[PDB]
Amino acid sequence: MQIGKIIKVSGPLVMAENMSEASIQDMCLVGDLGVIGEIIEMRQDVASIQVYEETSGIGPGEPVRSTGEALSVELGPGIISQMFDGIQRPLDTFMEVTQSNFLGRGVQLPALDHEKQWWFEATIEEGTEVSAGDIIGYVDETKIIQHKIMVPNGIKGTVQKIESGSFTIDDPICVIETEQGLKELTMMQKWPVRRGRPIKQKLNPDVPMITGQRVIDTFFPVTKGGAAAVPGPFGAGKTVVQHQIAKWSDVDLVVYVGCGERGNEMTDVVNEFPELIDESLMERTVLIANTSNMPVAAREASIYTGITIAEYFRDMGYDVAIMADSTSRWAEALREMSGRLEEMPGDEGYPAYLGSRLAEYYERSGRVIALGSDQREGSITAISAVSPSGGDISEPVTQNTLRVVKVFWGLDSSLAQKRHFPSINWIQSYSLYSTEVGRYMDQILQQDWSDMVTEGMRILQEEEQLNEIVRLVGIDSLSDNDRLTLEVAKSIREDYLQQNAFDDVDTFTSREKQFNMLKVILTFGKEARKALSLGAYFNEIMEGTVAVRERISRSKYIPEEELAKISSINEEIKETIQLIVS
Amino acid sequence: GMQIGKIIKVSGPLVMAENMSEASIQDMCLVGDLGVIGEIIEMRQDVASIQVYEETSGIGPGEPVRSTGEALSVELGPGIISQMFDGIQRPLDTFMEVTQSNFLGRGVQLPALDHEKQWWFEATIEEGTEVSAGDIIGYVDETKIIQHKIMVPNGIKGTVQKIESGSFTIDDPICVIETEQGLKELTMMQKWPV
Amino acid sequence: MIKEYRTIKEVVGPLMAVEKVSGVKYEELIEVRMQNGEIRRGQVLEVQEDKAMVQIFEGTSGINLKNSSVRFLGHPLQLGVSEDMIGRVFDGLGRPKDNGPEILPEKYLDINGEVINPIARDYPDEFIQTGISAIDHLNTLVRGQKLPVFSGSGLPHKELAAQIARQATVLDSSDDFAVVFAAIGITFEEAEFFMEDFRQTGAIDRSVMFMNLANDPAIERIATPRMALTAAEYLAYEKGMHVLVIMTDMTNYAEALREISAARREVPGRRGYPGYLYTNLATLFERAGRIRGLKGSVTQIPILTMPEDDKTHPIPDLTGYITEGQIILTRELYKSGIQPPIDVLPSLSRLKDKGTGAGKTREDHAATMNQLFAAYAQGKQAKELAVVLGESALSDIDKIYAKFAERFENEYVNQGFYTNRTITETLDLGWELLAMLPRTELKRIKDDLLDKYLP
Amino acid sequence: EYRTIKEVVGPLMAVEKVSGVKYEELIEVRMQNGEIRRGQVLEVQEDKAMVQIFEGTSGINLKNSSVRFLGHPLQLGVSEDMIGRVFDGLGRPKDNGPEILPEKYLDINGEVINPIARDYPDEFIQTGISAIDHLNTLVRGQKLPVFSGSGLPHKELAAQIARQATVLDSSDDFAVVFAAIGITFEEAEFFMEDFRQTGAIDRSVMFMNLANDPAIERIATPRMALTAAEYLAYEKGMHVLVIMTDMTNYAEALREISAARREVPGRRGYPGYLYTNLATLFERAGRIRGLKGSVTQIPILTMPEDDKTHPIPDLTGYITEGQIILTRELYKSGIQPPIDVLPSLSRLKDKGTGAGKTREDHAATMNQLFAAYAQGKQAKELAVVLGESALSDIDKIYAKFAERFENEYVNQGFYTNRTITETLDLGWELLAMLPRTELKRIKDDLLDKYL
Ligand SMILES: Nc1ncnc2c1ncn2[C@@H]1O[C@H](COP(=O)(O)OP(=O)(O)NP(=O)(O)O)[C@@H](O)[C@H]1O
Ligand SMILES: [Mg+2]
Repeated sequence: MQIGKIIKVSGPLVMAENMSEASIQDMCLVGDLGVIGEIIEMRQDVASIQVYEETSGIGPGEPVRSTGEALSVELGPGIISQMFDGIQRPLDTFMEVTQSNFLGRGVQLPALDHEKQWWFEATIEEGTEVSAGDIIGYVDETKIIQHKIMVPNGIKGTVQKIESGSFTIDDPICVIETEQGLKELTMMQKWPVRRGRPIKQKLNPDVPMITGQRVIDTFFPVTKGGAAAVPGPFGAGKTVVQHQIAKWSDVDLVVYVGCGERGNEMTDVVNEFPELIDESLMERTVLIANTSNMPVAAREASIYTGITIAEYFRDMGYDVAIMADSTSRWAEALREMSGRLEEMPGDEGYPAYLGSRLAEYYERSGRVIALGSDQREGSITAISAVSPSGGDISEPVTQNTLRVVKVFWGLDSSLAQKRHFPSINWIQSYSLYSTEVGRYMDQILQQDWSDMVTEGMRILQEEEQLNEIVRLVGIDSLSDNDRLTLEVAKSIREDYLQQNAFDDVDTFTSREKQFNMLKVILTFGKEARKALSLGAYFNEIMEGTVAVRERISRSKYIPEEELAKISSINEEIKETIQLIVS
Repeated sequence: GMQIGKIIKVSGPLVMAENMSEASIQDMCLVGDLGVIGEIIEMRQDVASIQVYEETSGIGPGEPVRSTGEALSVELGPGIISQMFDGIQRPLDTFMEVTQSNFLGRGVQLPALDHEKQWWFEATIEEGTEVSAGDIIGYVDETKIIQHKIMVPNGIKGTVQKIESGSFTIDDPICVIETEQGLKELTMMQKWPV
Repeated sequence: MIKEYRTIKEVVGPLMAVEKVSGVKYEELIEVRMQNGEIRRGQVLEVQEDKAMVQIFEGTSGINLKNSSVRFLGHPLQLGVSEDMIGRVFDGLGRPKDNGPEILPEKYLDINGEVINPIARDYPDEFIQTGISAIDHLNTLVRGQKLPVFSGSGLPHKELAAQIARQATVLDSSDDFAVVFAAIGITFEEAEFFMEDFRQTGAIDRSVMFMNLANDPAIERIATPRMALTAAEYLAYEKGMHVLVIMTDMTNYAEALREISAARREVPGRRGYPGYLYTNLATLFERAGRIRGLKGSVTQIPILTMPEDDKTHPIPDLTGYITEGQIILTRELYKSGIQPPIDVLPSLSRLKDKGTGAGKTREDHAATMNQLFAAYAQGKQAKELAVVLGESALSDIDKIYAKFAERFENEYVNQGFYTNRTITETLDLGWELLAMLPRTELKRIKDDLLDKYLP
Repeated sequence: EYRTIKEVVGPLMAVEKVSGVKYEELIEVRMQNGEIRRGQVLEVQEDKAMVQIFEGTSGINLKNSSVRFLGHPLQLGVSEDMIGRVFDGLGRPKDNGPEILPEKYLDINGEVINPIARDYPDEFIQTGISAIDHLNTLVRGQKLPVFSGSGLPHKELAAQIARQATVLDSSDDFAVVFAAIGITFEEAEFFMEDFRQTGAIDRSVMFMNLANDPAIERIATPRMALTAAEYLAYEKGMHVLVIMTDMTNYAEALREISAARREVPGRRGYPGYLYTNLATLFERAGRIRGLKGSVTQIPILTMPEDDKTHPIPDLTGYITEGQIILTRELYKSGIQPPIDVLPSLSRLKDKGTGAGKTREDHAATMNQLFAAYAQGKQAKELAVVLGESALSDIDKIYAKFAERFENEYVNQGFYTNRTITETLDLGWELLAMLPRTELKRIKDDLLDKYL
């Protein structure tokens, strides 16, 4: 009922007097055009508002209406398979309602389709005591994802009336006897993006995600419910890494949040994903797009709407991977507002609470027991891109992220230039899940995987040690043992580490295939090592193993249907080298 | 001497007090009810900006600021030798005894030297002798090794009117001098800014 | 009626403060009437209570505050657009510069433009054959891409730019390119170079030019690329043309933003650059591409000189984080006589996959491209060692890799600015270089492909 | 119940017409819906106080909210019943067990110990890690930090030290006070499960602060934990070992509050007063003359970008008595714990070693292993630069020694508890690779006794 009056407009920052009735963090309609804003500060009756839309053409004296509610998302059927903007406005519907290929302003649009008919299957009996998280039933949203209707947080009581049928997301499908009195439920619940959805219990993520990317799964694996960062300079391949995981990982659901990035990248995903399989890929995918030239403040909104959508599906008992690409733009949006508010910056200009903001986001990710008597397990795996200026990772966003994640995939511009992809620095990168994952892999493959991987890294680390001294005098004077070492390291780098996303076969590797390739590589180093100790010469061994070493090199190209063509290289290694000694 | 003001702001190590016009720059002061150490860095009209060197936790506006009247100084006299001090000359041994505690309690103020102790002061100068800064008027055998000579402090020029050997504390008058400003009393100790 | 106020309170640098106003909007276009009748345009940066803070594009030289007035025109700065712009030369603010007639705008467009709905975009994948091997093969340009040139002062970026505009074409089509040229703070001799080449080739008669030169006011440059992109987006999506946009030099643009940023005394970022430099730049570079159902396109080739030749400098850094790759020129290659002096290793194209291959270029495009990079990166390291430690300090095969990097630079990348190679000529030459190497080295190429193409 | 909230700026709040308010005094916000949020005073002025709310500020209507000034700071209710219990950094329970019957409430800042009141560290502490026990000995009342990095296993190391820490031939048992400062749930759960799993909890008191907990709580955590330790040590007479990770997270929170008050950073973006702040914390450790018990500190910190020049490790190094350094070079070859002996140092090792405390041969072997390892690494380099052939046979041995020393001595595994005697014996075993002619830093007296 109270109407504010704009007193100041400056970029995405607007100030309105006569706001005493409103609350911090309330959404607002701003100006004559009613653009979507948020109150972030109140000094007496004056609200500082950050606008999620463009402010050109707005000025002092125009009205402000506070909606009395915090930035929320609509959660219900019709959510999967859609591209939303940062404040959850559906982009396909926007185009048709506004009749434009371009993005307009002040136009209110419901997140989901409220006219659509879904078939709701009730799976609960009348007169069951329920509370938050209990699944009263489900809608088949896609052929693969079953959308479970859960009692919203806050509601405790006894199912009075329920039945199956065709309904919109507005129709009441259940009535509950509560202490406050009868409440009716629809298939949709609203959640504030800045609150973490509650859970029964947080768990330790112990199951490794399959990315199918050899370097990640072997040396720096992420588990389901874990958090990883990919900091890298421009053009290093952060985006492509995230596309690969969206495409190939064995999560149930993928939420891809394009935060301050390229428009084309998003149109690539909507267009390419329906043509892929894992059953279409788009059918397990949600897209929030707030591109680089869309409103700055909407970058924050997008990160938050994505994780909240992810949590919603987590509660249903699903495994969810969330890609934020990139979190630097979100931080940089915070840097823009901070500067406009004339706050005292932390390092590099970012607000001092930068770290705490990041920690809130990541702490929302993870493997959990969701609320409800069922005690379902669900995971959220966070994969974040970081875009440090000049590729320098002493910067705050990378540094603060490294303190709250457990996986670091540091990309190297020097590896990208020689087209070594993914351009992960095997020396610099790490995974805290490495030890637990080794165990899980040993059990599954029924081989000593842990040991292979340790020797792999041990060799890579020796290569590094050597190359330091080498780049100033080496090679000519190197011992045969060490010459061999450089060759095994070279085989790892080229034959195993290097993998091209765009090759039909090399785009994905199964564990059965990864294990076989690495065995073949280490078997070479082992058998060659034993030959040197019997009196053979490096040069003898290399000249005598040209054909077999070509096979090892091309095993990345062997089809999954033909793994014997790889594991059979192991016999050829042993025979060939056994022969050379005599 | 001691000057009392009132705290108007507390912000971490920074305290601001008003009604400090009798205070000067670089003066040491005791901050708050508690009395933790501070130094006056700035002065605006009657408002002093004070750097506080101990925890200001639990200090608020309305509480006093007591000004020492001077900048950091040392007490110089019999009782100095063989003592262990901290950087602002807080006597560690005396802390233990008076305090009966193992801590350098904050807000606890103790003179660097024993002002209660008896010293035999052997006068070696004669009445009617003209004197200026540095002249030895007597000595005290302070330790088993060192003889503590009692010098006319800087800023004093005159003639010795009365002086006697005997047992005094470092606060007792031990000599009378005829300055240009009439008669002045000397004791066995002098203060100097560090 | 327009709003005019005679209450200028403050004239400090490029900034003016007007007080006792009402009805003023953020971004509103303004005209200052000086005491002598001279008119200077501007833009509202900030509006609060009864005050507005405006930036004057034409500078504030010679103003008497008391006797000048400000008009607030009731709208943002716009370009009066017309297909009749084609063939005309304009200044940095879109006003005719060439003594020609008109124009009667078909309409006015706000120069900020609007963001293309990502659902509404077509993904760009039509290969443009520039005729330059170092681009078409290794850093492929596609219609609708933003592909900048990173350069340095004293380097021939303008020679390269002209070559590309001159030879660029899609295959299996007779489409041509309309060119929008935006000069931003560049010299007469540089601007006259493009002019001379556009006249020579006749491309002048399908070009629109927005010219801000080194003698024009600096603040005007903040407006200039936006005029040019408004013209280009209009030509493409409203008049259905394929548009090539060349803007140079973007470093001058960012210098202007800093000037205003500094004058406003905003919180500075790195080096005094504003916190919104990334965002500001993206509002230019993301105005490129293609839209579903509309036959035109906007392909952007921005040019910048990297200060101190330092690619980590905020201008190239952020620019690189926005655009779809970059073509880098290096002083080393230039002095060695390589033309164009493109350093392929740090150069990139992000849109090369879907635009090349069978049915677009040839089925061996990507394999050879990857292979060449591998051999070049390694060969280049080997060549440099040999310069330091002597050829004798090199292995038998690294000696070969080094000779490869010489042939690659001297023959392949160095073609000259008047040489137009078909992709087929380029791919074939690539093989001739790769044949220098033993079959075992060529790990990046599958056996199927080697059998077929390798001599 | 002042109904006078003038401003909300982010999580900061301006409260007007208040009197008698102190710096760092706790507050309560009663919102218009009745919700209660707690806060602390960050700045106080004649007419106003600046407060920070812990739960943040969203949804508060200024004119309809009220603030109450509690009249006190953060205080810890000490009791001997906290042993075997888990708290958050504010000292509220997180273990779902019975409530704490407090003997009293204490301020958490503590006090500076009069130097002439301190006692010299006398006792050896058996961490069970050879790399520490032998070459960088930890002594009761020392402040010996661990300098680590992101992705480095200080988690495991901290847990191990906490399981294995013991004094020898004392039947007296170590109380272990463990503080986690701004660490992830996953890290905090690992520590809690480890303590429960091995029964280490029965000796321990845990203060568990998480990364999404407020910055103010995060700054409180170490002080809560040290107050508890000083209570157990100097009131209960216990011998206390205090383990705190990650100290870099604490400095991070200090910055956050520092900016809130618009204070310009000192070196490298950190408050001028960081040294006073860190010193104040770390010096709350040691022995006091005439008092039975002691506090021993092991603060753990990550050095950003592996930079020992960084203000945190650099300023910490001046305050503490040595440092144990983990390196990724070692970690990537699988050395567990990846401790680099060469840059590591204990400043008080001598006071804890030799006849009567460990064994007579301790110091001499430490000095020898230290040199032989240095020589071994040099020999390794020589191998690369001049080649196999230029190596003396005596040189090849040093090479093999440095290899075995990393692989067998330093690499004991995160679950292997070595007695001092096993460590000493293994060293000798390793030294035995060399000729007697080479062991120049050991008296022949000892060569003949131990081989
Ligand atoms: N795994 C890969 N396989 C094949 N090509 C790759 C791979 N990763 C990167 N590339 C190439 O490098 C280009 C850049 O990758 P991209 O993910 O867009 O970099 P980025 O780090 O996200 N840049 P920015 O978004 O500016 O920070 C891609 O277009 C590919 O051409
Ligand atoms: Mg990217």
